Amino acid sequence: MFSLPTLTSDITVEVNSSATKTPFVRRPVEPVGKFFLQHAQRTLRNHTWDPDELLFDTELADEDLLTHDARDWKTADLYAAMGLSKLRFRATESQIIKAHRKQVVKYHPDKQSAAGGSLDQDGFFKIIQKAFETLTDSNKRAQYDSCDFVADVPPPKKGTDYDFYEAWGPVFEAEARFSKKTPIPSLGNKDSSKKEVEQFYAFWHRFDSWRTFEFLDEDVPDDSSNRDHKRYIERKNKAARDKKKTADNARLVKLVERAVSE
Amino acid sequence: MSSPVIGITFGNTSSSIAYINPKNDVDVIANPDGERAIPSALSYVGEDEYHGGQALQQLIRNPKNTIINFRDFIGLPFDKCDVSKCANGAPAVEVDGKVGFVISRGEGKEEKLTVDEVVSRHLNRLKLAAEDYIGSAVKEAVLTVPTNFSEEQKTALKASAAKIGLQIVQFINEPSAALLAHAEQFPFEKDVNVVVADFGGIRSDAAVIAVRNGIFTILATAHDLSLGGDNLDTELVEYFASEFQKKYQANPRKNARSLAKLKANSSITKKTLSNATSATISIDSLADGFDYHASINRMRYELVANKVFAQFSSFVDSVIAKAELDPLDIDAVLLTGGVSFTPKLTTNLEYTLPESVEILGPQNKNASNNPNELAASGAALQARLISDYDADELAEALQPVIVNTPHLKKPIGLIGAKGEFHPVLLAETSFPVQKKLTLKQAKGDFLIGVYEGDHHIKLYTLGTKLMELGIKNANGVEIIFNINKDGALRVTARDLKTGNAVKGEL
Repeated sequence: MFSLPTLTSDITVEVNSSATKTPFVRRPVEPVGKFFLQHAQRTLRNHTWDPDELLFDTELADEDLLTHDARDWKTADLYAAMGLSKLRFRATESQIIKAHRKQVVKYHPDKQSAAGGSLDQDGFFKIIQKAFETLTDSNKRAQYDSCDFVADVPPPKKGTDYDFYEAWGPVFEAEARFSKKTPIPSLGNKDSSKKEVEQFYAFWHRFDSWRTFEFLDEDVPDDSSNRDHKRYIERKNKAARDKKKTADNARLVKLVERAVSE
Repeated sequence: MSSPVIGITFGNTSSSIAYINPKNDVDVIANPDGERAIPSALSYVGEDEYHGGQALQQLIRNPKNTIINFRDFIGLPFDKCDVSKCANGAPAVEVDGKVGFVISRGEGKEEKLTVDEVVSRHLNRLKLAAEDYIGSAVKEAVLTVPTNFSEEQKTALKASAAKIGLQIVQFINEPSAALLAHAEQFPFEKDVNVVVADFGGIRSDAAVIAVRNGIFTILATAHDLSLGGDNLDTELVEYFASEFQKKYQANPRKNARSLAKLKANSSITKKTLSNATSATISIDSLADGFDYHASINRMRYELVANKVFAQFSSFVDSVIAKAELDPLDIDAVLLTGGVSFTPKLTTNLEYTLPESVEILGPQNKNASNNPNELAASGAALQARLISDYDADELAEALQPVIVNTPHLKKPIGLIGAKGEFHPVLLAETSFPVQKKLTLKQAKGDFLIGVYEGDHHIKLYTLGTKLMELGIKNANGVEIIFNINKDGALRVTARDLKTGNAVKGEL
């Protein structure tokens, strides 16, 4: 690991000829390894098999998500992958199953082989595969709902002219999904009573967020580690969790404190 | 429930059995005599038959009816076989166009045994030792061979195992088989190039393996049928002759039985001095009615064996030049075999190579296992993966259209600050493949250089330009090289914070 040339010419132009197979060589390898038994399996096995469907994405909303890696999947948005970019977190469990059954026949790898598509779409299929078990788990979906920054609507811009109930309108439901407390007080209108305003901001001042950050773990405990290495990762992973918990809580406090003055 | 499947490493000097327990780990099956690496020897005392180190005991007493080193005579006729290798054991004769052996059973009757008969009855109790430990019958096994056995030998091993009822379901090469258990116990943090070293008693095997995303491939292999632990043993045989003839004025070389018991007691010191600093020898009735007592340390042993050990490091050097590599490039040297237990052979390899090569051996604090065992434990790992498969699926997985992956001969990568070449996707890489490099400290505007690379005896020289990409005002970037099944090189450069990504295509 070393430094970069860091040049200011900044060209994005390919200048050479097309990629030939003259630096490509083709002697066989030995049938050994767990990754031999999967690399063969893609060309051996390749196993793959209403009002609610009107809420889905008809076409893939993120076209760049198709080319994204199966290994780099944590930065990938699974709701755009599942076809739930409109609803995201509020989709039901049976809706995820029906969305999974739609996308399995649209991007069938044998049909992708029938349509002449490359194996890069099969890398997007491994996104489609493990999104299902992540979103049917009560914990893992809620962990993915805890990091959904796309659904995180920002507060409106300072210095602009806007209606207070219309611009801060959709804002406070973005954290109301993180409320541990039920019922959810509403913002109301201009004719709201003073007691309802006091019952509003006390709910937001004593707010209870269940948002966790295990999905933001860059280092995960491997099973090949020894006993101290699984402990060493965990204290670092907790250190990421509480820092992002407190900073977002302070952000939520600043979300509380800005709405008082405005 | 299907039949249990076990791994077989069949060797010149030792054979070992591995089996995957219901706890999903490797367990070594031992013999009834308690020794894990069962020796490859058969001795007949009348009608009775002995195997293992028990059969090696009658070699000093009944050498004409004790067989040894019968791996290199299988599948090929006698004229291509060196008879003087088993000149200490039973004579090898001409039987049915292949190699056979003359034995003596009870009452002096002569039976003429084929080498095909030898492997079957050797695997008869390799079957028995495995099924007694596990408690259930075995019918199939994965057999590890050196890569210089051709297909006509593999059918003969398949036929001779079918004489007793063993189905050799797959053949795998020993450098490929031994490395997998090291990779399972100690996975590599990066894709590396490694050398498997199999130093047996009578032959030495070295092969260069590129570890590329879990795919194990041959660059070049080397074999020496004359370099091995026998040369370690025979050097001590003339050594123990030296103090014996000066002290007691007798020649132990001129008697075959005296030389055999000297060869037998010298064979123990190769194992004994691998763990201790000294070893002692007490032989009753060596030659001319004389006993012998002496103690031999490590250092005088290493002073004796420095000629042979230099040849062992020279055998490492030739297989690197055969694949045309530089020992700076190679990442590790993996060791297997009973010779690899010797700590002198460990120390020669950091001296004759750069310090960046980590020698994987018994002395290693971070990645060590048993060199006599590491071949068989990889075979059980391949046995567990294929245990879900019928014969039709695995034979279709064995097809040359599938087992042949195209690779990439000339490596690609990133250009450095001083124009040096930093490879991302290295040499010898199969495709499709995608790798991620996190340039977290990258601040400002960057030009990303994608070039082919040329390697010479080692610094990387910048070669043919592939593409160029640039990022503006970036604060942390990731560089991704993506190659599909069609050989098209696509490069993705993504800003780590803003998400601004520039894509290059070729």
